[PDB]
Amino acid sequence: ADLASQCMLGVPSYDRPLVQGDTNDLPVTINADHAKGDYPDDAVFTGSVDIMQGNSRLQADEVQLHQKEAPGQPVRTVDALGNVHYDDNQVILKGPKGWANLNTKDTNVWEGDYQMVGRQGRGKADLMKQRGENRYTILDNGSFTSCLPGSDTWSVVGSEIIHDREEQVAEIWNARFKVGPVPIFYSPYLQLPVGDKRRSGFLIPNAKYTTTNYFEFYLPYYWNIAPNMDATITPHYMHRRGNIMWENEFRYLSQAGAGLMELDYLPSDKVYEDEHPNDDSSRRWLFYWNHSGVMDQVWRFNVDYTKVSDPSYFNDFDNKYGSSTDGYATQKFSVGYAVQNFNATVSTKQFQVFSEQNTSSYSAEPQLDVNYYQNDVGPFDTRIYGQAVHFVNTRDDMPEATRVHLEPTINLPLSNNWGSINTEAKFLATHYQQTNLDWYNSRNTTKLDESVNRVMPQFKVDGKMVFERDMEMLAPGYTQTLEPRAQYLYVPYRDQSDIYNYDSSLLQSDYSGLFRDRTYGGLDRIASANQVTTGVTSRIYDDAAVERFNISVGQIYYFTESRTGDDNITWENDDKTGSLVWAGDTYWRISERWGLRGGIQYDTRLDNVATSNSSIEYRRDEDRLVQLNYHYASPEYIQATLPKYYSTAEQYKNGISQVGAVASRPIADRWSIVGAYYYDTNANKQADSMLGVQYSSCCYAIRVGYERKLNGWDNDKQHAVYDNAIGFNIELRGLSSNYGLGTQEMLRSNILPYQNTL
Amino acid sequence: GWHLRDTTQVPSTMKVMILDSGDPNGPLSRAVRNQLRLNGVELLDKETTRKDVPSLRLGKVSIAKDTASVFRNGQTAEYQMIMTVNATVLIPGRDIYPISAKVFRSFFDNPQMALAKDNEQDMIVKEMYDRAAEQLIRKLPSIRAADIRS
Ligand SMILES: CCCCCCCCOCCOCCOCCOCCO
Ligand SMILES: CCCCCCCCOCCOCCOCCOCCO
Ligand SMILES: CCCCCCCCOCCOCCOCCOCCO
Ligand SMILES: CCCCCCCCOCCOCCOCCOCCO
Ligand SMILES: CCCCCCCCOCCOCCOCCOCCO
Ligand SMILES: CCCCCCCCOCCOCCOCCOCCO
Ligand SMILES: CCCCCCCCCCCC[N+](C)(C)[O-]
Ligand SMILES: CCCCCCCCCCCC[N+](C)(C)[O-]
Ligand SMILES: CCCCCCCCCCCC[N+](C)(C)[O-]
Ligand SMILES: CCCCCCCCCCCC[N+](C)(C)[O-]
Repeated sequence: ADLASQCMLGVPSYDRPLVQGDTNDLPVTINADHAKGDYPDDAVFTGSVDIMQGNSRLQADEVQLHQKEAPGQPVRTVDALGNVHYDDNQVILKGPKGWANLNTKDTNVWEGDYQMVGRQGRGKADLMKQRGENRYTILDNGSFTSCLPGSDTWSVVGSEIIHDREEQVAEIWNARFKVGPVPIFYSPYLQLPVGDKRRSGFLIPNAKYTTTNYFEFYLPYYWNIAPNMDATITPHYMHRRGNIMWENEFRYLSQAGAGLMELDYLPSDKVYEDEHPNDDSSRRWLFYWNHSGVMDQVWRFNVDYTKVSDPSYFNDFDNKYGSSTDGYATQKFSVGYAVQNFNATVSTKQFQVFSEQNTSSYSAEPQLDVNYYQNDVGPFDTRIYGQAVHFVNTRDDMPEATRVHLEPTINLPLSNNWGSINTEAKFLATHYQQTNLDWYNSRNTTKLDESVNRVMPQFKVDGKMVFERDMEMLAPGYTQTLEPRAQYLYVPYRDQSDIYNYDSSLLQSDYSGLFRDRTYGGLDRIASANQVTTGVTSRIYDDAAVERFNISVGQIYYFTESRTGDDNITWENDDKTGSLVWAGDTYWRISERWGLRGGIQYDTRLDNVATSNSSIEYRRDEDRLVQLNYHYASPEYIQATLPKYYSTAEQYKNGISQVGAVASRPIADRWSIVGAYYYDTNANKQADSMLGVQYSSCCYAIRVGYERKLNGWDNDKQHAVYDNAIGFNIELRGLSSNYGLGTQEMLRSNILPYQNTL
Repeated sequence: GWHLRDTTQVPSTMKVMILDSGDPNGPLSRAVRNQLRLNGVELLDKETTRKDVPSLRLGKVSIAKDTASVFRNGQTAEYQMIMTVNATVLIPGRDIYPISAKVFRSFFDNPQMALAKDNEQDMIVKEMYDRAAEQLIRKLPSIRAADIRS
């Protein structure tokens, strides 16, 4: 059986009927051998004493009921004098003596022990207490563990332990952490993230060895700051760098939505000091802020923000909010208002570029986007888009701009069961004020103009048909569709060469991409278009009408050349018109556990495939899977879409031919083994390699892992630089719902992470 | 044996429905509402008094951006965007049927064009919502057929 059920074997019971509502006026059953006293105010029971009200069951040798002074409203005090056993749908308590106030719900049990019902955890204390209407559990000289009875694996003890049910956190004074009877850690005061609604067990110290830092260790400290905020402070020692990286994480929930901040700070670095002797400081740091939320269904807030001390940061330090595969850090803020027919968004976009060829980058400071939609005018749908943006460079010698844009659009949609057509007419109107042109214009033949207008109509017409047939020959009840689709697109030529290109990159065209009406993103380059796109998709549906297969192929035929008036693209030939661009795609779900996918993009101007991808996957479940995949990008494609130096530089110019394999298998329901290998076939070299092993039990889990990855490039020896890391991690289980074997997390841990392809 | 499709993309019992989610003004809800409208579906409020009306409830999108391939220095060449959507179709009398969409799109990185690349990403994401909506619609006949069978 699976881990979860094995663990549930040791979690007690809860028999007896579950009562809904309160316990207040519910009947009270009392069995004993004797009742002395005046019953309502003073009662002393005895022998075999058993009491039941609602979900609670008390049992003891002697029980005393009382009432009291402070006239007020009625004061009810209960005492239990031997072999005390308390039982309910939450907890089981046992001890020599007990006390309760039924009005305030405050309770004491002396020299007692507790065990949860319906979930893991148990422990003991000199004094167990309930306070604040069962919000607070207090253990004087207490212990806790999530271990099943009979299992001594680990425990936490303290002179004082206070668990807060609402905040889901325990404070522990004089905490000691124990493995078996042996304490291995002491702390005067600790806070731990512990509660029934917690998604992760509380953290413990761990360690790893790396090529970059040598020996490393971390001491996570949880801090519950206030309601809706918490933090984790993690000193992280890195030996080679001779100092401590102080990692700080802050998490919050607000009305504006949820967020996280990270500030990691390394006061001095020996390695960086040696690589930069003349530099003012060796400190290294990272700040990261992520926020997203939608408030009152209308306001939408977003922050994606990363700033580092220097371009080598992610090559040097752990990849969590960033990666050593990143070419730049993104800094983005946006606020927007959206209702059904309207939205407007203001935003800032800045970038910190890593490599030095040019670290110069354009920013949008700010950008305003507006959309208005009206669907009902006659048979027509209408909309208007508009944008205002201010572009600024990090360099002071580079063009600055303001750009305003208006794009009204009207279309006539028409539909049958078998057919569809849509006609669309649109105007594109853009105005630029460009400044700081002096430096640019002295270095260039083609001049940028201060004032630019670009106005131009667009016409587009789309159509699709769906043909069907039965396939009995394939299998009973199978259906096949044929879906031809065609588009004509016309936009007139406008010479844009006097406009700097700030925001426009060449888009990839996969099958869906073929039908897009733009060659570039952004507004700075809009290609002329006179063209017809044609394609066909075929789909196969099974007896249950589930699509099991599709394939699609299409091309774009150009009646005239696509021109912006500034065309910098280095192609392999002069082809202008005809079918230049082709793309195809396929998906096959072979069985419940098996699938394959592929796509290809081809452009005749490259005399080659632009890019292609392939994958096949077997997956039985989250713990058991195998995947092979392939990615290709041609040297011609690199030379066409990327800056000149990529085409001349060894780490770039060959493009991508990359095979990878990923696999995981579970063992004995407690073990998970996982591996991934990624290989460049041009260079006959490893891109990435990873192995991991995890063992999971009811009260804890242990993962050893390894990764060797490309970390950079050595300009002298002209070869790749690799980083190796190997590490151990121990987590506490039974503190949350997770019975997983950690397969998925491990599959996500490397620089080329796993994605389920079906 | 090809014949023009004689049936509607959306099953007859689904030609009137409730659209519901926690982000009705978001882009996923817009893409879905638009696809339903182009398929000739009448959308009603969840407050409507017309009974026996199926309800499409959209869960929250997940959008991941992963490094798909690296250059020889370990820098990202191609990024992969993955969009996943969970939804349910409640046929008020019978049962609750989960459906999902998954969309992959990719693009090449350009640190010298970062601002441009950011815009490219926006464009791609905006298109993926449309794809997701389409995927969900194409799963409707399987719901209709699964309900008849049981
Ligand atoms: C005199 C009998 C004590 C009444 C038991 C109240 C239990 C209700 O809360 C259960 C959930 O909290 C877990 C309790 O943790 C154990 C320590 O508290 C024991 C109270 O003395
Ligand atoms: C670009 C905009 C990013 C927004 C910055 C984060 C907003 C900071 O939160 C402050 C507002 O939160 C108010 C808290 O309201 C009290 C109740 O909320 C707590 C539970 O949601
Ligand atoms: C950007 C940071 C935004 C963080 C939001 C902070 C807003 C704090 O609001 C908390 C309101 O919640 C009150 C509930 O308090 C629970 C415990 O308090 C009881 C007194 O002990
Ligand atoms: C490589 C395509 C395999 C498709 C098999 C799916 C058919 C569903 O039932 C088959 C059960 O057996 C699984 C296939 O056995 C694995 C050996 O073949 C895979 C070749 O690597
Ligand atoms: C279907 C195959 C997919 C998995 C391939 C993974 C291969 C990666 O392993 C590389 C082995 O290199 C040896 C590593 O050096 C010692 C570290 O190994 C200790 C394991 O934790
Ligand atoms: C030099 C030894 C190579 C043999 C290693 C075993 C096979 C590993 O490579 C398998 C992939 O083969 C390369 C396929 O090339 C992709 C096509 O694009 C390259 C154009 O030249
Ligand atoms: C560009 C060199 C200056 C680096 C100095 C440190 C800048 C970090 C600023 C972090 C604050 C970001 N925030 C939240 C205010 O927007
Ligand atoms: C409503 C606009 C109609 C657009 C259809 C255009 C058909 C073009 C056929 C492909 C090219 C024909 N050609 C030039 C190769 O002979
Ligand atoms: C196929 C484009 C570039 C890939 C490089 C080598 C991989 C060969 C894969 C052949 C499969 C092609 N096809 C059409 C059958 O899918
Ligand atoms: C760490 C202090 C424990 C005090 C006892 C209170 C019982 C809370 C148990 C929390 C565990 C939640 N659980 C079982 C779902 O993981």
